[PDB]
Amino acid sequence: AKLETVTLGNIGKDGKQTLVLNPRGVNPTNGVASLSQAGAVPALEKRVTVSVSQPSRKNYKVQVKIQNPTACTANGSCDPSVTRQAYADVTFSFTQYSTDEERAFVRTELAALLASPLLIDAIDQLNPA
Amino acid sequence: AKLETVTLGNIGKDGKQTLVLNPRGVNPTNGVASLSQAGAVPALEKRVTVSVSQPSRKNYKVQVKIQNPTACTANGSCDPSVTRQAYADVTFSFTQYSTDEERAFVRTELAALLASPLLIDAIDQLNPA
Amino acid sequence: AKLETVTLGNIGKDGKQTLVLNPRGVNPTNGVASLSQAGAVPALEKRVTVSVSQPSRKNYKVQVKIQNPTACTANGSCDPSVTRQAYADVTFSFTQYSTDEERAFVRTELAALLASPLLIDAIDQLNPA
Amino acid sequence: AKLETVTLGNIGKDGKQTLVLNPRGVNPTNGVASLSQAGAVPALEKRVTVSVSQPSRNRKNYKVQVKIQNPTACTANGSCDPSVTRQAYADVTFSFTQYSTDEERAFVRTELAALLASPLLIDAIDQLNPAY
Amino acid sequence: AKLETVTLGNIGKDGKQTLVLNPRGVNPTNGVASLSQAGAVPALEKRVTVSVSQPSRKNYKVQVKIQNPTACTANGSCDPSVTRQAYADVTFSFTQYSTDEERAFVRTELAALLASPLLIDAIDQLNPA
Amino acid sequence: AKLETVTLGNIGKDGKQTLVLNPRGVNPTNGVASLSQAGAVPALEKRVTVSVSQPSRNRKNYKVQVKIQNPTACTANGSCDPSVTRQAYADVTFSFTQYSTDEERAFVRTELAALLASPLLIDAIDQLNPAY
Repeated sequence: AKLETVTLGNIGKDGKQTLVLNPRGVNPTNGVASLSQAGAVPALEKRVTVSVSQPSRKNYKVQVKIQNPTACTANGSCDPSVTRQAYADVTFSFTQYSTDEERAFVRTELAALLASPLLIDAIDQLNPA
Repeated sequence: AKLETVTLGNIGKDGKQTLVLNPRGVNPTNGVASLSQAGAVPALEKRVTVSVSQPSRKNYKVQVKIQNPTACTANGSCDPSVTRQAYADVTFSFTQYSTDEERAFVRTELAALLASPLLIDAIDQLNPA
Repeated sequence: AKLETVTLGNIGKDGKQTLVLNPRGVNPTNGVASLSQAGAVPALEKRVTVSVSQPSRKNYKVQVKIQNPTACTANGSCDPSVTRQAYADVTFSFTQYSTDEERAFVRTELAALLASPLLIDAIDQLNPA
Repeated sequence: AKLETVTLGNIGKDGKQTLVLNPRGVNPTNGVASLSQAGAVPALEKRVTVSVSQPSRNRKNYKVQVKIQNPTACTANGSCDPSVTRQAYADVTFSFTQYSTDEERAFVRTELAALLASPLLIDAIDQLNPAY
Repeated sequence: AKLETVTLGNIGKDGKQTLVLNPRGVNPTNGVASLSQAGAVPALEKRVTVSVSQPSRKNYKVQVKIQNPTACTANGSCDPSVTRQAYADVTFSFTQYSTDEERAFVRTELAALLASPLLIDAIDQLNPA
Repeated sequence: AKLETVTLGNIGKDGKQTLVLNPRGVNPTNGVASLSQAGAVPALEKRVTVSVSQPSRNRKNYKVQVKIQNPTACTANGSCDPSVTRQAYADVTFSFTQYSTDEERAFVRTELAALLASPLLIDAIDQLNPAY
């Protein structure tokens, strides 16, 4: 669709957060759209980069990269810097004949594991299975 | 945590689906756990493979691969075969000092985009941004 | 005992089946008896091969192999062919001093697990433990 | 399924026995689950080890493999703690091609679960008489 | 048993401490379970690793390793680092015929020396005997 | 401190036991102290060997190392003097960097002295159940 201010709601371990993402245009060299938090220091922005790569491999590759840096202001300078860069990547794939449901069943599945008690115990605490 | 029957609920484009995933043991050669649908043809099972790779790169890599094949029974044989293999991949990353929140804020974020009107228009229909 | 038409009754996931096995003589090169279904295409017969190997290792090895092929007629040809070959193997073992009970307690045990809710969930659906 | 206390009932040549098997966790190095009798001497326990080996780059076939194992204790010896004299193994290694349907499996289970009670094997195991 | 939040109570030289250890899954390559403090910097976590190695040597080896790092923040940097790594190891052993009591008498013994006035004078102050 | 009769109390799975350990001198070749039960057959004694190894030119870390050892006596045999059948060892090898404070040590002692009584180990030692 058209890039708009995605108001991601109810995020965070407690589930009471917000995250607005202003659009940031489509980098035309690789078709990678981008979003970003309104945080007005553009090396400390929660970035989100969606994209779709049409067959050139014969498979659509919806690829959502998000990226959350953390700012460690304290001691010795004034402008905060980037200490930890907590990436996160999602690279779907779909054969040319992938129906409408066989896709929206991989989306909501991966959108349901990431809230199931198997992953919030395998990401929020890095406990393996 | 411990692998159990993850009863992923309310999936699918319409939002009225279920998907139970019986545990399938931890492949010890690479620490990759696995889940699978109760669908009793084990080349037609909706597979899900979580894993966590401790620092050996100095970054934890929670990597959730899911995989949904589709079965095209009709014409000419009896046992259905695998026609389309609609993959989906998620490879997080976290620096050794990644706090508890800086992780559970990348999980629920990626678990909220995949339900936001930006991706269900960029996956369910492959419309780019 | 003497090979006879073993009328295996109440088989199958539903428990309402029959399976008659006509004797098929004792292959003398290795003492391996054999049974077989009355299905009159002798490359599509549910085979069963019992045997006992006296000490030559100092341990009796009762070894029951059964074997169920499936016939996929719809092909392009007339005579059905063997597509899947669903083996199954049982190799007991008993020390020379194995009493009468210490054997008939390994038989009926293995004959009770294969009907317990631990295996008909670990064979009929390949769910591991 | 989930490992639980499998209360195997009606076992033994006479058919009047019980055998409870407490779960014993999944050895993670090879995915081999394990059960065991409540017999509280852990070198004299009737062990049972189920497992399922998913297709890897060595074979494309599921291998449900149930090993059971019954040792016998010969106390009267000269010592106090009983020892393991005879180790009456028993092995079951199924196999199923990737396309093995639900019935083509539960028909190999209950078959092998019906021979082991048919008058052909309880005369070829309980007495080691071969087939003749 | 099943890994759970072990709430180790009444620890420390004064005896008024707590230490909760969230489970951290069973590393399947070597069967070594793991616990960890809720301290949300996963290179500064009080780790505890239990394990049991079945006969492959003919002796069970219950092996409990615990490990307490200390964080020296004041440095010149922002993210604290690991200065001292105060290990501690316990490797039991038991012959295949080890009864139930002959084990729970080595546990509680070693669990009673470590509180007797012989060791809290040979660990808390490194005074030899 | 000084080796004395350590009267370890409230031991055993039931928690109602005693175990007195008379001192047994410091083997000077390696600085390994030793204790022992008053059981007056000195190949059937519950041994306990503490030691501290100061930093040498092989490692810069104190290594408090407590080995205990409980043999069991199987009299009934054919002979008169009981013999050693099972040798149920147990080992504890701490470690501490030269700058290890007083608390960072007495917090590893009482921790390891609290796990060995927590419901995670008395289910992973008294029954050898691994963690699952």
